[PDB]
Amino acid sequence: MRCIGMSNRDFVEGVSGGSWVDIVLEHGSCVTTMAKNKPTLDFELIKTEAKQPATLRKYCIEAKLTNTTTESRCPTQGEPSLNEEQDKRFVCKHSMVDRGWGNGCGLFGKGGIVTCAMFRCKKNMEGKVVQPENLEYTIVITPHSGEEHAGKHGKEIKITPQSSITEAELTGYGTVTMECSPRTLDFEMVLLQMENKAWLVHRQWFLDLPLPWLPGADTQGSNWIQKETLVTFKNPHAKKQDVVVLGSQEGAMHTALTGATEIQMSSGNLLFTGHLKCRLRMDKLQLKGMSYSMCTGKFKVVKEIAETQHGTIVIRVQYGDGSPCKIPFEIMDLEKRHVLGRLITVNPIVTEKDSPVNIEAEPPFGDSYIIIGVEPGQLKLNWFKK
Repeated sequence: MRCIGMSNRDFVEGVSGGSWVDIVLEHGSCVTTMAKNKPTLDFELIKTEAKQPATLRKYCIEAKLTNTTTESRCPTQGEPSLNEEQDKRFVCKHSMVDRGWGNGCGLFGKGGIVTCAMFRCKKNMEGKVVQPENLEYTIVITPHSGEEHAGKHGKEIKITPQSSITEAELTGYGTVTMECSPRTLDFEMVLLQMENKAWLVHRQWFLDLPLPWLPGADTQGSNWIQKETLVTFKNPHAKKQDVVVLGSQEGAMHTALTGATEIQMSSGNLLFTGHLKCRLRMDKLQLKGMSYSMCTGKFKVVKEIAETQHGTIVIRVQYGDGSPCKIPFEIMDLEKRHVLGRLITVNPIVTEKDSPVNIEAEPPFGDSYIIIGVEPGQLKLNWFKK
């Protein structure tokens, strides 16, 4: 039903036997395939996500400062130093400040001063690089049977442009074999993540951001590069100097990303709307239910016959005199002389007594008789397709 209710639906059929059939899969669309003596199948590409893409750079957007320490020397005695100036967790600056008798020096003149503060990142963002490969497309292959629910999921399969040809098993019908190509999606770009919300941004812009950062392959999260971007050193004094950190930049960032394509995501994974080209073979598929009896009984059209968006109809029917059986469906002319139209639901069958068995069929254009059932009450339903 899902595919019948979709506006974007392609009907594909193989012009050969045992041959490959090509189909194009898109998000929000579905493809229905058919073949002589083979079940009709529905294909849909539902998910396209990058799994664990390489982290390029972590940017700190909010930090705190602690243990600020100052050291300074008198004019003439060289550049002062602090050992924490060797500790990668600190931000430091070297400057010159006036000195003299008033603050412990013999000479009046400029002296060397140095100040360091431990830098602690409190909130960061990270940009990742999505490789075309390692992208994972989810495709659902549903048997077009018409059976009911309200336990019958189509087979779900996940593939990668690097995975080999897939052999999907469809309970009851065999297996279907298919291969796909991510046939034209770009990735010199980058995906920025600001706390579970992501964006697609151009490179060299991400790399130019004036914020403290760390090479992607880090785990310490301490040795930030260019911390001065979030730190300001006030003018020094003879023996002390103040250091203040800018406020969070989450906001400056947000109202800075407006415009760039926003990217959905979940469970840490990024999601995209992919495009696939696939080829499938049905030589290993077969009809579920062949070798049954031809229902010899009655059906009551459950409700109003429905018209789909694809020149087809969906007739609900429920047995009646018999085994879980094949159904006699047949669309003929007003005279019941020749067969017209065709079934999209193939080898339609009943599993239970009082089990609405939906059936999608394609009536020819104009007038036709929809003959459901056999000789007690073969169900002649008139139909006009405009």
